Amino acid sequence: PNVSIKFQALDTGDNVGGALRVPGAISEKQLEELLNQLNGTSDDPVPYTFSCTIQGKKASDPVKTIDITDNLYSSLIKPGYNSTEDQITLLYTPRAVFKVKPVTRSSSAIAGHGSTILCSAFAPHTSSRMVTGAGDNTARIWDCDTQTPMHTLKGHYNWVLCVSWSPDGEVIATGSMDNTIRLWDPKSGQCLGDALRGHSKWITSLSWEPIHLVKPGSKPRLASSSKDGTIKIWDTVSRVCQYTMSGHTNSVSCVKWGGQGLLYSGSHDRTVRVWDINSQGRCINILKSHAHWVNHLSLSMMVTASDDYTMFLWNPLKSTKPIARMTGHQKLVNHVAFSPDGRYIVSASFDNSIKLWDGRDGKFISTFRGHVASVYQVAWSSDCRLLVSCSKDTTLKVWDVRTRKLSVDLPGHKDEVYTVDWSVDGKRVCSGGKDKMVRLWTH
Amino acid sequence: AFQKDAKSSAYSSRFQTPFRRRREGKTDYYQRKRLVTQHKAKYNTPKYRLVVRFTNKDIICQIISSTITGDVVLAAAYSHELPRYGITHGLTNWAAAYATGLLIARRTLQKLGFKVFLDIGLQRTTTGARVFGALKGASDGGLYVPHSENRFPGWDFETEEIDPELLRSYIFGGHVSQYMEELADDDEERFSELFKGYLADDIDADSLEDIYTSAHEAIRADPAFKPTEKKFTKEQYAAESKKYRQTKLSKEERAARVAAKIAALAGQQ
Repeated sequence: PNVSIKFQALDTGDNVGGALRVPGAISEKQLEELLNQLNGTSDDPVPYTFSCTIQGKKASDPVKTIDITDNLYSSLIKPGYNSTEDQITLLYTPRAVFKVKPVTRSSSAIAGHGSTILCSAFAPHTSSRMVTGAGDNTARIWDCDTQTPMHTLKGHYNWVLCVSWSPDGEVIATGSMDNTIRLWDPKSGQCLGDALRGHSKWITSLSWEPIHLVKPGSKPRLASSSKDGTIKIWDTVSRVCQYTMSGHTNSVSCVKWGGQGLLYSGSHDRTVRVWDINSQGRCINILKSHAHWVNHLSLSMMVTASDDYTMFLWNPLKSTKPIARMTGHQKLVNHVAFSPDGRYIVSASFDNSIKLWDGRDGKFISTFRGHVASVYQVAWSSDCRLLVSCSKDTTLKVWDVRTRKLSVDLPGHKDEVYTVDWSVDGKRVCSGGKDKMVRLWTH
Repeated sequence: AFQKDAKSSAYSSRFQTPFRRRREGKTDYYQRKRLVTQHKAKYNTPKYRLVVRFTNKDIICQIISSTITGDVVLAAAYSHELPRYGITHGLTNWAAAYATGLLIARRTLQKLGFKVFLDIGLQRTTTGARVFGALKGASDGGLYVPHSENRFPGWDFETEEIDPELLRSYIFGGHVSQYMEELADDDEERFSELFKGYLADDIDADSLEDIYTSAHEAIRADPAFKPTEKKFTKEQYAAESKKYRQTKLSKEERAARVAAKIAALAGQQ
């Protein structure tokens, strides 16, 4: 008994072709070793990960990877198709990296911002720095390691609604009700002198392209969205307003940039606008669809989550027509994590459920259940592998992406977790409740 | 000793000696029982203690487990390794305890691809003690070491509250620099006596936090434990050591010594 294999690439990335035959007895670990040899990537710690054979709505589970190939060949899900039963179909994509020994004493808490609110940033990787923003009108830079406050940035006239952090970690940006954004030096805790005026109303959201790949003529910029209904693109180094994007009737709740060339905005006027930031200031496309206010955005694909609890996926860059309408959540989806990550989207909703979606297919991979109340934030913590979600039920749970099963849950008596940031090593949670403390878990 | 003290046959005959490790004042068997013994239905599942011990100026962290033949070291780190990571002074302070503890966690947790309990030994549990420094480092390091916060410095007595601005300050040697500051303009008599080496290597205060801050980085970067090079073998150390160890006797030699003695001490000078 042998298998014929047919592998076709999924997503932009590696390409290879040629069927290859391997014996039937072989395990998944052996199948990848044969495939990777062909691909020309080595048999190093590179996992090379599989997804299979499109379908699995049925009575049964469909086609898991790890099942031995002779067993799959007989019975994929059905016995297969007419065109299978002869081949096995593999979609191959990297990530992903391992962390070993978990550990566990209770997280250090760092008290701060009295009873306050809204933003969190953790510079992933080397950066130990965590930045919390609050209605208290200040921001605080903290050490993930020490869990002591490095500094508090006390420039703003009022409440800080949003922030952006550069991977260097050296620059911090904030948006306040005072209607200005400020650029700060996280180490010094010194205002850049960067006070950016121009917005009339509160600066609700911002996305920053920390570094610009393109020639120095173009520099790093931050885009901001405001209640005023407009967005502005700012030069971090020289605090100037390069362009203003007008055209939104209602407040701009969410924006994505870093596109370095594409500005994506979601507003209360139930519209999603795609923009050409550079000297033009013109909105090339307006995505119409959402019955209600657009709360969240992801920009690979363009994905919008609305109050009308629908999520729309938008096709390639010029056409402006919707790929698919994802339904199923009951209420407002607070946040979604979408990326080039295999075109996989994870959405957190008020409905207290979280869903994993295949943006290409439109299929719902799975829904995570078990949280009591609305889901405030999420991250694909481990990677493709793990999803981390936070809720009112004071819980940050770790879930298995593949199974959609719940592995374990973090918090007890407290109030709630507003948001989370996750690094490979640790999790930072901003919590609120009567007695407050931000939590830093290490593993 | 004292003539009317002294010990009867009968005292000695019925004396029950305590263990040995107790006679040595080194083992609290009562606490050891409870640290070591495992749930009977988790069978051969070893119960690993993180042992933290302070000598007159070296810190010891071993991860240890038990066996009816003897205990068993999994991992060991000593604060005297810390020169390896850019730490040269005050290595029995709260921050060297933290550092060493982080070195212990990172090292073992490495060679493993982990739950563990604090063996404080005979240390008092005072709030701010540095045994608990070890603990923080092993815990910030990645181990699951079950513990509470009320023995870390900057624990408010008269309220259930931790000031972590303070506890950070200890991890990094902040109380040492602040003394080192304070001594730079109220007394340089003493500042040259203690804090001597800091002059001798030009490390004045303010930097102290960076030394440790990057001792941390250095550690996670390469925890894998360098044994000393050695210089002289097993055999030599042995041989030169036997130059200084008296060796017993034969009954025959002892026999002569008495016979010899009754030759002297006795037959009328």
